[PDB]
Amino acid sequence: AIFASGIIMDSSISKQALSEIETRHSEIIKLENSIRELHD
Amino acid sequence: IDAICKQRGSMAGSTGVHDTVVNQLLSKIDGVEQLNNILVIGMTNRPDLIDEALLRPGRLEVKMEIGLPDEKGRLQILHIHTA
Amino acid sequence: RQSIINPDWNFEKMGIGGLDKEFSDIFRRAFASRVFPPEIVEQMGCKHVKGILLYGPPGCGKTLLARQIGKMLNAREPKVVNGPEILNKYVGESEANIRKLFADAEEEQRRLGANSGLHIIIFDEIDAICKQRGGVHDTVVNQLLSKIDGVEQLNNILVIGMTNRPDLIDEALLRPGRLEVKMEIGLPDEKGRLQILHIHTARMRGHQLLSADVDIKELAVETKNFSGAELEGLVRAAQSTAMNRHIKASEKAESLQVTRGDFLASLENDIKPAFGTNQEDYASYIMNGIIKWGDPVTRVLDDGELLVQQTKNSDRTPLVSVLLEGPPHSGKTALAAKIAEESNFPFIKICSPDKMIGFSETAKCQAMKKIFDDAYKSQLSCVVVDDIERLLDYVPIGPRFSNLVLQALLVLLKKAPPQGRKLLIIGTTSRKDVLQEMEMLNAFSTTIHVPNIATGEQLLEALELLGNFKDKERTTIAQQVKGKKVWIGIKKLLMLIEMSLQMDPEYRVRKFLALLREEGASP
Amino acid sequence: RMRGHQLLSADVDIKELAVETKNFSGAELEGLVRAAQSTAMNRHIKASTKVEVDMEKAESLQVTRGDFLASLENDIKPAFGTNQEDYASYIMNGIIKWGDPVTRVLDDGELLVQQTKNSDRTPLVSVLLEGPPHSGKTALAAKIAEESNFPFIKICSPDKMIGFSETAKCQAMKKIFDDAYKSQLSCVVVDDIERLLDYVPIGPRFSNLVLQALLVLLKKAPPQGRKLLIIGTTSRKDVLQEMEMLNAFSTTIHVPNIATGEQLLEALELLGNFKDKERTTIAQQVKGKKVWIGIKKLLMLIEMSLQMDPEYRVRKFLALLREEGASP
Amino acid sequence: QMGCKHVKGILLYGPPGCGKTLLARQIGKMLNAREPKVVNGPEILNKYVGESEANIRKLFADAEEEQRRLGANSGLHIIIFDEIDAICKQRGSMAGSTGVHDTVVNQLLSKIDGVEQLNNILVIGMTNRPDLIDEALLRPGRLEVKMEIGLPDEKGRLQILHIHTA
Ligand SMILES: Nc1ncnc2c1ncn2[C@@H]1O[C@H](COP(=O)(O)OP(=O)(O)OP(=O)(O)O)[C@@H](O)[C@H]1O
Ligand SMILES: Nc1ncnc2c1ncn2[C@@H]1O[C@H](COP(=O)(O)OP(=O)(O)OP(=O)(O)O)[C@@H](O)[C@H]1O
Ligand SMILES: Nc1ncnc2c1ncn2[C@@H]1O[C@H](COP(=O)(O)OP(=O)(O)OP(=O)(O)O)[C@@H](O)[C@H]1O
Ligand SMILES: Nc1ncnc2c1ncn2[C@@H]1O[C@H](COP(=O)(O)OP(=O)(O)O)[C@@H](O)[C@H]1O
Repeated sequence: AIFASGIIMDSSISKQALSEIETRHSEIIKLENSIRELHD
Repeated sequence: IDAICKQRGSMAGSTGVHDTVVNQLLSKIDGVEQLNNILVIGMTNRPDLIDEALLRPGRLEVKMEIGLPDEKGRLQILHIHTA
Repeated sequence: RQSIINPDWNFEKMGIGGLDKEFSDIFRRAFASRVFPPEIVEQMGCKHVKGILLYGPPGCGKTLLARQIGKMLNAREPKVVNGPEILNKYVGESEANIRKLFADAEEEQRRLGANSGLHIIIFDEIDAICKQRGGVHDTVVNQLLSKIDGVEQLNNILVIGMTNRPDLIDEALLRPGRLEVKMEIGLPDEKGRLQILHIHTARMRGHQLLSADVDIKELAVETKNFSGAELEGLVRAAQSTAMNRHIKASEKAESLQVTRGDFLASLENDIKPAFGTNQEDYASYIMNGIIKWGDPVTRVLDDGELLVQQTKNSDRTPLVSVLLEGPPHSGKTALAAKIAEESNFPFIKICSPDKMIGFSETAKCQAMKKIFDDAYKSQLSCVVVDDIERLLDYVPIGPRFSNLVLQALLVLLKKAPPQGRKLLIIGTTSRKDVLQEMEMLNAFSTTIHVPNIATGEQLLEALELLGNFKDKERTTIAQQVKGKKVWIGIKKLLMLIEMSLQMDPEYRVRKFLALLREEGASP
Repeated sequence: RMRGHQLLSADVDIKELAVETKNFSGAELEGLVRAAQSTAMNRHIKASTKVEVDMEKAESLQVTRGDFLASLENDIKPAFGTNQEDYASYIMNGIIKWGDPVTRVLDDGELLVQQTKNSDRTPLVSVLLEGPPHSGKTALAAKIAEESNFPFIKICSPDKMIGFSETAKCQAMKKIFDDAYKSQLSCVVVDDIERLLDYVPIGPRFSNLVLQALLVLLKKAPPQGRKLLIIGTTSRKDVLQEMEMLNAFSTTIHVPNIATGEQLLEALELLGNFKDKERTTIAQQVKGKKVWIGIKKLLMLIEMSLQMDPEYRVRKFLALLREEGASP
Repeated sequence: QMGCKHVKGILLYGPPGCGKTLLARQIGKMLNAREPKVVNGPEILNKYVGESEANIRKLFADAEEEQRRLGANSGLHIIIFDEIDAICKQRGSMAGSTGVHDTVVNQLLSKIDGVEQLNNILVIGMTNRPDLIDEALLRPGRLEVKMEIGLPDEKGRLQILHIHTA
């Protein structure tokens, strides 16, 4: 009966997937405003 | 209470969780902070398996042994169960 | 609904011979109710069989039969469990693997009901998982038992089991409603050999590659107690020999042919049956032939064949025994081996204590039991036992010996073989009195005595037959030996002659006489 | 259900089958019925070419008692019942009446069997059969067991315990005796007791654990409402008496050897081997003497002598008989 | 046209250090075979349940996948074992007296010749105690050729010196 159960350590939360995701989107606002003005 | 509390350093499986659990229970029941509004009641069937460090005075003092009734005990149980 | 049996299936193409009765019984018991018009079967309200078990000695056509049965039915492709490939380490994995096999059958049964198709499951080496109950092998057997027949019913499954040791298999798994159709596959008799050779030499004949001088009847009659695998091995070796000869001889194709010589060479040199006669043992135990130096040899030889013919012909005595005893260095093992060889039986074995150097009692017992079990699966046999006192480990101090081995030998000397078969056990020893004291001479049916050289004339005749000394020297010894008697064994005489022969060319006789005088003892 | 649609013949009696099958578990009856139905159905199918079903005789399909008998004899084999193979392997050469002692032994066995069925104060009785070697005392025990007619009959012999350690033998005996306690009647035969202990004159030596387990198992009454019979065979009686083992047994029966010329001549005539002309000489030789030989030894001697030439059998047989002699 | 299957393995038994592995490598290099998979006997054994069988099974996946993909037009593969006798021993017969390494033998027997047929494999075994090998692993279906390599005679020593000094 040699056997042993196992314990788990989740990683689905990365504290480094919040920096780039937020910084990336913060720059498209100016482009969207500029294109809206251009279309008007 | 005998399923989760046992003499630490005895399991041959994933003891890495049982020892932590028993240590946490010992620390919380009576640690650095003094509590005066907590009451703990425990049942079991194997008195000699409980961890020795958990049965010292201050943590679990009152110990009771319940046995088979005697003749008057039976003459009272039957009367209670037929009112 | 399409029938279960493929419309293009036929027995002649199955390529299996020598198992007509077993296949007929299997068809009668298992698939008989799956071919009758369903409307009739519905009225009877009867459930189909749910398992089949096949067992027997290695190499006789088990896996082949299971594969043919699997590919005969028009059911979906069968599953395969190659040995114990369902084991695992984490707590709760073997049971999941076992349960995952029956999922599709249950799903199909739930979806369709009484119109579901057939499913097939093939187990290989079942005895490595399903062992008798009473945490490494007792939580797979329970899962299998519950799944095979549990609270919910199934009628679209078929389990085929295979094993070499049917005894170790659990008992609760061999009852009606479970794997109950048990069959045994055994060495094939002559008709089976002819059928197998015809099957295995069919394609080549169609292309006119077989020579005209080879007769399959002679090959069938000559090979005794072969198993199908051995016949296939024989044919392949002959073909390879012929091809190698052709290539090494010299584009040169279209002339290649298989001749009787190749078959004879392959049979003589390449194939060695497991339940047949081996000449290496006889060569090793008879290292100097046999020389007729007197009447006793002829008497023993004329007594042995009488017992052989008694065991071969009678019917009320399926078991016979005999014990050869005499003074040490008298040549008992050689005579026993010669008697066994002259029997012409199809299964001869010799059990000696020189293959068990350092073995414990519980290993000698196992070896003897295995030898006897092997001898019990042939229509004729002959087992020789030599140096009984060395098997028992007897020493005058004490006395000391092994009780377990003695009890096993005593029990094995009275257990008759299955009905219809025969056996013959020959035994030797050099210490009769000790055997009598242990109360062992009462189990043997007869005893024989081999005497030592007791007269000068026999010694002179033996010397003549050996051909070592010349007429002048022969007379020289005769002048001194004919005046009295001698007592020396044949092996000791050979040893003394060899020792004497190493002296100077002229002083051999004097040293030989001195050695004979020194060795001479009181009759 | 089968009889509902007139699928059962009119020459099958259920009560006869019920009486015939003794101690049949529930699943075995279903197995027998299924096997009989399959065998009956198989009569209309031929498996040698492209499978074709004869759809013309399907209206005359019926189940006959012969099918049931064949399935019972061949297919279904019970586990808590009795099988005829053991009695065919222990009574190989049958039983013949060569004198008075056989009838007396059979009568005593039958008398003992009646008591353990019509008695309430002794629900456990055991007997011991003993005699000289080669006297044929196992065949008589097997015949008594067969004639007992009890539902559950078992034979425990050392032939199946080769190489086993004392612990294995004890746990086999315990298992057998425990299985024997689940019936209203049972007979158990112990064979060659002096070989279940590993006895050897030298020392002497033997297994103490097996002897103790056997001495403790002869005084244990079964559960209330059940009966049991234990028979035992042994060829060395004094040895058993020495270890104080004859107290547990309730009685004893003696099996003698042939001790007269007339008995030997009657046995020879019953066997039917020698002609009358040879019988004249053999009688003229034997009558004026006495003999002491067991039946098995006589059979073996006759078989060994039969292999000689036509005009040498009698002389060699007489020589062998004289060499073996009597040695009372 | 003849329709004859090829041999499925060979066995070489003899004194250690006399040139058995070299011959095994050369035989593979002579038949235009792929890289041979060498496996050491004693290293297969493990203490956990169901680990030796996995190691034994891991050596046949490539052959099976290649056979399935390319059918009968696949090449050839070779597997070489070392001290095979240390993982194959006679199996017990009495109930309750089995060994500790019977599952490995059963798995090997099943893989070598099972329900599914492989015709793109070859097995070479090397051992020193050929009398301890199981009996079911020497029938004409598996390891049907046995050879003995002995200590070399004068000619052998001379040729060896030539080869190693040329
Ligand atoms: N009656 C037969 N007719 C034709 N071939 C046969 C027959 N019996 C055996 N064989 C040969 O048997 C070989 C396959 O052997 P099989 O798979 O039956 O062995 P086995 O009994 O399972 O062996 P083991 O149990 O030792 O693994 C095939 O080459 C087949 O030719
Ligand atoms: N006619 C013969 N009878 C017996 N042995 C013979 C005869 N002629 C030659 N020999 C030689 O006698 C040798 C005796 O060997 P064997 O092992 O049979 O002797 P043994 O006396 O029975 O054995 P042990 O030495 O164990 O008591 C045999 O090797 C055989 O070569
Ligand atoms: N009237 C008879 N009495 C006894 N045996 C008989 C009789 N008629 C025939 N036989 C045969 O005698 C054979 C003797 O075999 P059995 O094993 O009973 O002998 P045993 O002398 O009791 O045994 P053992 O040799 O172990 O001392 C039986 O197989 C039986 O077939
Ligand atoms: N016949 C041979 N020809 C050339 N070298 C040989 C021969 N036999 C052994 N050797 C040498 O012996 C050494 C060991 O060979 P190897 O096969 O590894 O031994 P082992 O059988 O122990 O594995 C190698 O250097 C090899 O070249």
